[PDB]
Amino acid sequence: TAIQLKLNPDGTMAIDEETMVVDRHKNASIENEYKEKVDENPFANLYNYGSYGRGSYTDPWTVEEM
Amino acid sequence: FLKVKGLVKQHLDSFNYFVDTDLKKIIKANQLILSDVDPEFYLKYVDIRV
DNA sequence: AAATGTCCACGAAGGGTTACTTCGGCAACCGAAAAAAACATTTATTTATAGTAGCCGAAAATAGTG
DNA sequence: CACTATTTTCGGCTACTATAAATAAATGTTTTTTTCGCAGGTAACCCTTCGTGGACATTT
RNA sequence: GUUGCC
Repeated sequence: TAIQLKLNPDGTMAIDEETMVVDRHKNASIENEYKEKVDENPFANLYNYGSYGRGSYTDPWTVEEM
Repeated sequence: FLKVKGLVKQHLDSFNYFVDTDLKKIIKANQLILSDVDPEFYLKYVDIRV
C-alpha cells in the first residue's frame, strides 16, 4: 500500500492524488464479506451465573498420564 | 365526497403517509455509522417499522 | 510690480447609527490535558464448607424398529 | 418378541465461589491541582469626505 | 415568567 504514480503524455512523472490517501476500510470489508452469516434467535443468548468468568473444563486424566 | 374522504383529511392522510413510506426513506439516508478506531465495525439499518 | 502657484479651513451633502410604535380583564403555567497522588486488585498459599454449573458420560431404561 | 437406539439420569469430577492473614510487587483506576486552545418600522444625528474658497508666496 | 380568548 505504498504511493503510486503514472506517466502521462501531458504531464509526465505525475503522482496520483487518490493514492496519496488511504481508505482504511476496503481492506477490512473484504474479510467481513467473507464471514459466515447467521440469524440471531433471542433465545440463544441466554446467560447465567456461569458467564464471563475465567475457568474452563479440565480434560480428565488418564492412566497413561499417571 | 365526504363519506370516503372525511373532515380531517389533511391531518390524518399526512401522518398515514409518514408511518408507512416516509420512514424507510430516512434510514436509507443515515445508514452505516462507522468508527475510525477498529475499522471493521459497522452498524447498518435494514428497515424500520412502527 | 503682480499674477499665478499653492496651500488651508469652514461648510455641504450624504454617510450609516441608534430608541421607537394601546386598554383593560380572564384562563393558565415554568475548555481540555498532563501530571501527581492515592489506593484496590491481581499476584500466590493455605484450609477448612454448599452451592451452581458446566461438561461429560456411562450406564440405567423405556422405546423404536424387524 | 428382542436386540438395539437414543434418551433419561444420576454421578463423580472439577472449577470456582466469601473467610481471615501475611507481603512486595506490579498494575489499573480515579480527584486534585497547575496550566494555554492559531492563521499560519421611523426619524434625528452624528460622522465623514467632498468641495470650494481663504491668503501666503514666489516668480516675472 | 410565556401564550390563548373576550
